[PDB]
Amino acid sequence: AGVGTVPMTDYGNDIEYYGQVTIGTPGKKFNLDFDTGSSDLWIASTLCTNCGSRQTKYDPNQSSTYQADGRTWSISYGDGSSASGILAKDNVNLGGLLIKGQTIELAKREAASFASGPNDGLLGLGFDTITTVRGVKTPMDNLISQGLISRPIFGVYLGKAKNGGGGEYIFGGYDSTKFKGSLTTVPIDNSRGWWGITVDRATVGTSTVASSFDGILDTGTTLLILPNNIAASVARAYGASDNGDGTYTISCDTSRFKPLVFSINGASFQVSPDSLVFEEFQGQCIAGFGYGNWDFAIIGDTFLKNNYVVFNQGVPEVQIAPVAE
Repeated sequence: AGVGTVPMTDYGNDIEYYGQVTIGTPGKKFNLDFDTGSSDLWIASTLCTNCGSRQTKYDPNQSSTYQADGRTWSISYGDGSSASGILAKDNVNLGGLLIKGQTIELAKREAASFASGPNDGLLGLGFDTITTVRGVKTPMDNLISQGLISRPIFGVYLGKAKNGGGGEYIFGGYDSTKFKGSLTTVPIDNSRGWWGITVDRATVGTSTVASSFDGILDTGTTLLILPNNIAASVARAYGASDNGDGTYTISCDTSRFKPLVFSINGASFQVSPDSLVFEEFQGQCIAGFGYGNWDFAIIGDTFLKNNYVVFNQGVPEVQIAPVAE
């Protein structure tokens, strides 16, 4: 693949997407979840006492460029999962771009959800204002300062399991074969460390199910999580029923459903009818949208797998366009 290009693997029915990253010297390949919702780069290590036997573990002794660090780290994600350990320093190769002396976080303990997951850790693509340890420069920070990318951007394509899955991140550029039409520029509010945008309105058919609301572009979240009232409004438009756990039960037959259309900065972006159904279990389908007790929306994979996004950390801003398919 081209320079800075990292092919992604689609896990399950668009649950999450991970890519290979080489760490250390000579180095081992790790499968990391690329998460724009966090800013820590942590991986399972041989110091971990409750990690999965299926995960590839970083071994300090096997890297000639390992450098000890006396600091510890601890992180707790929204979905309740967590991990903790010690910091370290080593080289990280991202799609051919060798970041030297990147601060990496070695897990000594991780939640069962991680031990049973398909990845060996996470690569945080959020802003450095939310790194769990103050003073830690993120991979994007270092790609920029070390001159590995000429433009402070990364293009993101997330495929659909129904179309063969896959996906691809391009650091320092983007691929126009992945989207149709012109890209629309959208300003980003990074005041909270996330890629926050404003959605002007949401419609289903001729019905305006929601007015302007704020949300964050989170590749680390599977569903489109909307604030209580907005989620209920959308649910009524599709006749979905509340499961009482933040998710909805929706008809498995999406042939009759109209797409959920978001109006952003004057352009229309949608969640296709097929994307309205996340998973089917024993004849029952769970909706691609859910609800949380937040005042803002978490715009996850359900939306991203339908729209190509170019993240620009420098401005900051994003450029969006409907995916080609």
